[PDB]
This record gives sequence, C-alpha cells and structure tokens, in this order.
Amino acid sequence: AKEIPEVLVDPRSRRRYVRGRFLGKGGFAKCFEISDADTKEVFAGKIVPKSLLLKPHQREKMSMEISIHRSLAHQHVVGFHGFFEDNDFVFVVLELCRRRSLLELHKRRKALTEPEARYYLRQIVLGCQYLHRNRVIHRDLKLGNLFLNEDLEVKIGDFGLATKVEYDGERKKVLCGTPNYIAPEVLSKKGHSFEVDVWSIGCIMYTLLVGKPPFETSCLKETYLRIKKNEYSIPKHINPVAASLIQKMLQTDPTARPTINELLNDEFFTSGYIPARLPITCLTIPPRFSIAPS
Ligand SMILES: CC[C@@H]1c2c(C#N)ncn2-c2cnc(Nc3ccc(C(=O)NC4CCN(C)CC4)cc3OC)nc2N1C1CCCC1
Ligand SMILES: [Zn+2]
Repeated sequence: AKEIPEVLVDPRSRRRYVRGRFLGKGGFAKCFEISDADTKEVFAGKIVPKSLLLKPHQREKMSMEISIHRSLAHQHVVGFHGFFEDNDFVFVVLELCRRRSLLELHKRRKALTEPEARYYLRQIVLGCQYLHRNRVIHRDLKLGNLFLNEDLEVKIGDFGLATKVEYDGERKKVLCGTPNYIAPEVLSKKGHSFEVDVWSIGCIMYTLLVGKPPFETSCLKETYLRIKKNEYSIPKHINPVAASLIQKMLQTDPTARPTINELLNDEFFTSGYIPARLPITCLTIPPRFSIAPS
C-alpha cells in the first residue's frame, strides 16, 4: 500500500514536520496539517506519492509547479515554505490558510454583498498583478484556489497549471489541465497568455456577485460551447458599474479585456465602498456595514 510517514524529515534543511489533521485530496495529493518540530509552526503539507509520478511528463509539471511557486512571495499569494522527497513521496510545505477558500465561502453564502466582492476581488487582483509582473500566468484562478487566512485575506494558491512567460508576446499553445473558468482562446486552441487570468477573474467576480458561475450548464462541453459563443447574461439586480466591469473582462477577444493593472482603477473599485477588513461573521452572515454599533 505504501504508507505516508507520521513524521516528514527534510534531510537537507534538517527540519522535521509532524503530520497532523488530514485536510483532503488535491489531485494526486493527500493534504495534511503539518507542524515543525523545533518551531511548532503549522503548515499545509501536500503529499503526493511517486507511484503516481511514473511518467516524466507528470514529474515535469510538478517540478515546474515548485520552480514557479518557490520564486514567488506576496501578501496575496500562498507562502511557499519548501519541498522535499524520500523515495516514495513528494512533500510540499505551504502556508496554512485556516479559513479554507472562497469556494467554501461561496457554498455557505452564495452571492456576496458588493463591498465584500470588492474586498475579495481587490486582493485577488493585487495577487495577480504581482504574478503578471513576475511573468507568471496562473491559468486556473477559481474559488477553490483562492484561500483565506485567519484575517480573511485572499491567498492565491495551486500553481499546478501555472506557466512562466519567457519572452515578450509569447502565445502559449498548450495548457495541460482543465481550468474551471477556462478562457475561449484556450478552448479554441488559438494560443493564450495573461488575459486568461483576467477572464477567470471576470468569472469569479460574476460568481461572487450572482451566486452562480456565468457559463454553468449540466454538461461541461455545453458549457465550453457557451464560452465560445460568449453566451452568458447578467441578472438585472446586479449594479451596472459592476456589470460593466464583468462585461469588459468576459469578452471573447483577449485583447479587448483590461490588463490586470487597469482593474483597480475601474469605477467598480474607485467609486464603491471597499472594506479595510471583514469580520469572521462574514463566513456565515451577510454584512450590513453599519456606521456605528448598538
Ligand atoms: C495544501 C493543499 C491546498 C493548498 C494549496 C495548494 N495547492 N495552497 C494552499 N493550500 C491550503 C492552505 N490551507 C488549507 N487549509 C485547510 C483546508 C481544509 C480544511 C478542512 O477543514 N478540511 C476538512 C474538509 C472536510 N473533511 C470531511 C474533513 C477535513 C482546513 C484547512 O485549514 C485549517 N488548505 C489548503 N489546500 C487544501 C485544498 C484541499 C485540501 C487542502
Ligand atoms: Zn500533458
């Protein structure tokens, strides 16, 4: 069966992590709360058996994932703390985001209030500005990959579909993986780059405000059909300034979308209330954002 060790020891760094609470699957990975022996500091551990990494291509992807992620550090990106291996497993030590992800928020709250959406989107955007500035395209921005720490700060994670732009104007021809909010240029196999992430952020904005994803259907291929056609619609109860921004991000032509750097200067942000922080009640109850308590 090949057992996962109770203690994970990085022979090089000489750190030892005690394996704790199981967190769930993450593709080939089993994930656990792991804690450092000396410092007692608690991380999220991504354990993937080498028995599922028999093929060089599968190994290369993981190798690249780490390559990309180890080089990144930002307030709104999941902290990369390390990786190591024994002959049976690959262990990746990541920032523990104790509030899980926006997917879990979405499932509890469905559509958010506008200022919550503004709050989360700004952090999503700041993180992605950072990525793009460092030539990295995430290519699978979704709610499940947008983790939340104890202070409800967004942390972009899971760089398994990410890719590094190596030269100016490079159109990536391939994307091994199936992103959730997949851009039409990927689906048509026309070649793609950074605008893929702005697409996804468009879908995320929609989802956060509407309470459901823009192109959802019962068949994944019928959904891809709709993306190709740009066949979505924004409910009337959505404000036009928000709606306008969604429309700019969800255009079939990638060159018509705003760049990541344009986004925070949109009316949606600059003329609406953006909370400095959200209370933990926001996991469960919609916030009214009152001006003074009782
Ligand atoms: C490390 C991989 C990935 C992750 C990546 C990646 N890739 N980057 C950061 N992270 C994560 C950071 N933080 C977390 N935090 C927590 C996730 C889940 C729970 C939880 O309560 N799970 C119950 C679910 C119901 N079940 C019945 C019992 C267990 C608690 C958490 O924090 C206290 N998770 C990250 N993930 C997740 C992706 C899915 C599996 C781990
Ligand atoms: Zn492939």
